[PDB]
Amino acid sequence: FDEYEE
Amino acid sequence: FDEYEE
Amino acid sequence: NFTYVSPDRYVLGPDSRRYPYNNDMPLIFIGGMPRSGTTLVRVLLDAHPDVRCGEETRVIPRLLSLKQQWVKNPTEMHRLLEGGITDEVLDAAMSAFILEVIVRHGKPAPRLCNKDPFTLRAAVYLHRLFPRAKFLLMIRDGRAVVHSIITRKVTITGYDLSDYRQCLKRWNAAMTSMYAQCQQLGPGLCLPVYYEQLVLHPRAWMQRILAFLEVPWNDSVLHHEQLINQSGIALSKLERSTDQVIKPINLGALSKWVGHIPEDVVRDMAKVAPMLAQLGYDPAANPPDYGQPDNFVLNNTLEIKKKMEEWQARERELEEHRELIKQSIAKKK
Amino acid sequence: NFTYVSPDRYVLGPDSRRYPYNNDMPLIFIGGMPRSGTTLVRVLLDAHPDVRCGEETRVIPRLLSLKQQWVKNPTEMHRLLEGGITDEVLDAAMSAFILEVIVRHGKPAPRLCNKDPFTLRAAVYLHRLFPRAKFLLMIRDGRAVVHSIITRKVTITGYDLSDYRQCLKRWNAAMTSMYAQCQQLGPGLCLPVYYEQLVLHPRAWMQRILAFLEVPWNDSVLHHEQLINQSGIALSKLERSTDQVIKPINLGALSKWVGHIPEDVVRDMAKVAPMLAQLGYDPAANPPDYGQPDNFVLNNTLEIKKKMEEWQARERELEEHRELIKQSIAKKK
Ligand SMILES: Nc1ncnc2c1ncn2[C@@H]1O[C@H](COP(=O)(O)O)[C@@H](OP(=O)(O)O)[C@H]1O
Ligand SMILES: Nc1ncnc2c1ncn2[C@@H]1O[C@H](COP(=O)(O)O)[C@@H](OP(=O)(O)O)[C@H]1O
Ligand SMILES: [Mg+2]
Ligand SMILES: [Mg+2]
Ligand SMILES: [Mg+2]
Ligand SMILES: [Mg+2]
Repeated sequence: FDEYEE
Repeated sequence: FDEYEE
Repeated sequence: NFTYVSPDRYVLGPDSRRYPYNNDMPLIFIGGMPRSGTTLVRVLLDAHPDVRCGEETRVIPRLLSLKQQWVKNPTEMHRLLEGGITDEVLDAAMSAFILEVIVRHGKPAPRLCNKDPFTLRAAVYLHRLFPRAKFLLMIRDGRAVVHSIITRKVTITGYDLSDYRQCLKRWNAAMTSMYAQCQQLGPGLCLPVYYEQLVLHPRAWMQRILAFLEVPWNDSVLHHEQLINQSGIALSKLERSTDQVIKPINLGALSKWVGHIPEDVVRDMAKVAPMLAQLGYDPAANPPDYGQPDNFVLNNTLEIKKKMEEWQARERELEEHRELIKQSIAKKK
Repeated sequence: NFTYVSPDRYVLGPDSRRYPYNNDMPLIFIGGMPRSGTTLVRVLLDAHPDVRCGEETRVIPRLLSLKQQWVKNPTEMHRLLEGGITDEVLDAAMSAFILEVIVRHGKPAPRLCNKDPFTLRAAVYLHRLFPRAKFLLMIRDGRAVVHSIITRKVTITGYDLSDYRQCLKRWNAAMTSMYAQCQQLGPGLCLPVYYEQLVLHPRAWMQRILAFLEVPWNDSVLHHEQLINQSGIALSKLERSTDQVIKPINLGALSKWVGHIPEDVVRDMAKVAPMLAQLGYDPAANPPDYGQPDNFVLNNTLEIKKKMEEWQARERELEEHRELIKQSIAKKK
């Protein structure tokens, strides 16, 4: 998982 | 999407 | 120390009959491999006046899978913990989502049920969410399950529809997992229901199931085809089992698979699918002797053969109600 | 018809002070692009005695994204409707999940808040779930946002950290969507909060925010660094903004980006990022004149500079705590 996902 | 996902 | 009370939200309908609901309610979860009799057994329960199950929700197993992806990834699990998203928090959110779906997607009833096959991979987690829920795990000969998957082209992520051996190995792994979850919970919480035995002996098996669930016997469960005909059981025209469950319980699908498994897989069957013998299915037998059919189910089977033109009509009307939808989907294009 | 009464679940903090909760409560959702001042503004609201926001939940934006995948796909949309999973059912489930996370992942307060940046892409849908919620959309010069993303190597799905032009096009598309959601809701429901203005004029902008939310003024919002110091505001040591929000509001990040944008992108700025001029940022200015700083924030900025060693100690102790955890992750593997 990235720091954020759109 | 498939009919089922495990 | 923070306490979080959740008073009974409730359903009301005609005559304002109240149906309260919360995580402690005695829910019924049904599952197993797809193509193992799960729709049949949920429809037999729907035929009881006290129980409502309804159609597959799809979103419940998909949310369970997404939750597993979160908690199993170590980086993500640590980010959640440092955001305050403890198991207590995540469990409260998950249970609230799942409960709302179960309650609202169908008519109210004294006992609510859900059937989505692969929920039983998460039965131990669901017992944590819903401590008074009970579980039915359908069991069917893996050779019959895989024959159904391949012949009917049922799409399941990771199942190669051109490969019996690969599908049986997937079946074997899935059932090792689901059977283990069921036995972790133990017999007060999870009842394995054998498809072939339910079909051969419906009155005795439905007695066993209803006693396990603490629901009183009702002969209505032996007339489910009539209750479908007067819209007392909800069915999705897009689910692949709808055209089979509209018939009375019958013998036609016990051993259709025989002679359709490639020779090399038949020779290797005990090694390909060790779960067969573990569950009581002889891997050397083509087919096992599943038992002697009750006269009730022999008679149903004969009557279906007599009314074959009436049943062919309804099968067609279902395929045409399917094409109307597959037109409305290419219209969304 | 069938009606679903959901009475008030509630929270008990110490001294048995009751905190009921349901979908009609006046929630506050904060969002915008990551690296636009979203943690700052939620920490300033946490500093108010009546409001609690807390850390990013991560699961709320992820659930919203998964839900979009379902209802966006025509085949799955049809399967859901045929399973009884109407918008009304799915909204009840989604709202319950989201509300449980917001309520339980932090301490109780008269007004509850959530900040997860990309939830504002779903603001119109969240207004359908939570009709009395209000929304704060952070706005920041896209050049500052992308400079932050790239220099701090913030991972965001689909952002190429080697490419300023690509990241500014992504910023532009995200803000066009989020700003449109905000204006669809309108000024009674969504307030754009401009980062550089909030930093330059914190008393006037916090007054404006608190008026919009219908929360009385409190000077405590101008001392948030002190409340962090005594654990009165919850922070995740794994979020990337923690080492900046521990400081008083200050001027250091307004225009750090200037001179770090490749010349071809500076030339093409107005075409690459047309949302800059739309939102009031001159794409030809490097930097825009964001305005004149209040003496309060000039004084804060001077005092931070005087304590440069005290702050660098805290920023290193933070990376140290980040190090312990990346150990506890290579050990979890
Ligand atoms: N009335 C009925 N009597 C016996 N078996 C039935 C039945 N209705 C459904 N089934 C069987 O249930 C299986 C589908 O299981 P599921 O609902 O878990 O997908 C099908 O197997 P086949 O595909 O081998 O015919 C079907 O024949
Ligand atoms: N006390 C403070 N004063 C001014 N800006 C602050 C601040 N605390 C955080 N910010 C700014 O908020 C930005 C991060 O926003 P978000 O919380 O939306 O990720 C950071 O920008 P930079 O990375 O340009 O320094 C940071 O400097
Ligand atoms: Mg009998
Ligand atoms: Mg008999
Ligand atoms: Mg006031
Ligand atoms: Mg001034």
